[PDB]
Amino acid sequence: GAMGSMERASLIQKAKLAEQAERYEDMAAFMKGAVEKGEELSCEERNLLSVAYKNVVGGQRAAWRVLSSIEQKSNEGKGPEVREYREKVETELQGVCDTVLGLLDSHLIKEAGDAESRVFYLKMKGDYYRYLAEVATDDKKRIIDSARSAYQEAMDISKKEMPPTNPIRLGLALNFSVFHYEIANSPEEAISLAKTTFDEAMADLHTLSEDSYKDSTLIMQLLRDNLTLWT
Amino acid sequence: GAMGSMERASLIQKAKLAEQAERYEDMAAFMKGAVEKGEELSCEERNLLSVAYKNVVGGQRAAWRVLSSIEQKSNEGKGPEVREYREKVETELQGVCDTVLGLLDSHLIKEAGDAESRVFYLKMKGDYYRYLAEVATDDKKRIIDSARSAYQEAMDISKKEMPPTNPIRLGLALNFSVFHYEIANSPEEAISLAKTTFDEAMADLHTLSEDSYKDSTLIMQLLRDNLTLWT
Amino acid sequence: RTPSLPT
Amino acid sequence: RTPSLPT
Repeated sequence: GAMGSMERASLIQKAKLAEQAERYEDMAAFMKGAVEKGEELSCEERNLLSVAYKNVVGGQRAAWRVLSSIEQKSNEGKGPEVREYREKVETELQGVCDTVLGLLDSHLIKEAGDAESRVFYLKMKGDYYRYLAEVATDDKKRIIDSARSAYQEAMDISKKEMPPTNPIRLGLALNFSVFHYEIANSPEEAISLAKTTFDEAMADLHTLSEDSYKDSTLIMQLLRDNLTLWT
Repeated sequence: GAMGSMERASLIQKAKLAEQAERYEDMAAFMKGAVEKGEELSCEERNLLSVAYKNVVGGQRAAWRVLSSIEQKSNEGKGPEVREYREKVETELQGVCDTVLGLLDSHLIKEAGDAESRVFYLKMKGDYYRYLAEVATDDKKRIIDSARSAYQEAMDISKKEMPPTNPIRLGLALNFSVFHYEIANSPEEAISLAKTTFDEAMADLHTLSEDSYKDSTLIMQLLRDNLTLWT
Repeated sequence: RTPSLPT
Repeated sequence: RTPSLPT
């Protein structure tokens, strides 16, 4: 529980209903319950897990950035309320990251043998350590290196086992490049990774169906957008 | 508690922070705590109470409508999941309405002596009974009449004590007209109320400052929009 | 849904 | 905030 008494199929069905209703907290709770049934997740189910928690922590991060900005302005010679409330949101955010990292560690990653499932989960692990790094203040260094390590393992597998146009490989590369730029203070590594990823994908588009082409080029455009921003 | 240990001023300060961060569930919890301190609410504080819960129940109603539509399509010769989840959202929604109605009854309305505070709270009471009516299936008739009664008392006071351009009076009239159209199956009453409200406000604009004019005409435009929709 | 008064 | 990958 609290999802322990519901059928796995019903949890998945309700996660999809929650997505339609834009009820992402519910969606995440349903997907947590589905994961905790102990069976591996399908491709579509992995996407549902990603969508649910990404939206939840997305709201929390946006709120945290608002409050952090206000707190920063408050400094530079009122009361403790701004800091308290930022800490409240921060704690809640960390709790969600810890929850997702918990699911990945118990036991999604260890049972994921196929390249695309394994890369998917390791990319997710990198992301949630990155979100923890965004608010960390030297616990921070170990957090950053945990993000790096997860991204790196995912990169190694994806380069060996997936085509350069694979959307999971592309999405991993885009986020690892964002990690380099935003977290690791390595803009040159960020730019290099983004460019090589984009160029290697470009060269492989000719192999793709119209639908696969659409999928890949969409993410390539986001890579390009970041490069334009960075240079 | 859980807001019992926090200063009233800190709760108000954090409600405003939560609004900036678009954290409306938090905002509502903070405002509930502030109300439960037992002191009357200022004009600005009443607005915060309205904003917080309106956004919370707004999300719930939107979700309920999505799920209800799906459930309706499912009928007309699967499983119980759609109905279950719609019921879950419905129960949560009713809980929020009951919470707000509880604050109004214990003891906001009874201590509100000034016309604009009293009308504000009675308008709110009408709204939350209306939201209960939207999902009610004959409990429904008493719910509808509770909405009507609250709106009616607010109308009586507002007509006697407030100018026809007062935004609170205008907003009450707009929502009571929506109640007539959407809930009470009385479109002609809805149209009549909207038109008389609009015309009587028009005739009083000449008395207003530029800023008051702006406030009033904004709501008059929403009245007009509804009339255009209805006719 | 006829729009009600926002805020 | 450099945009990360949506979804």
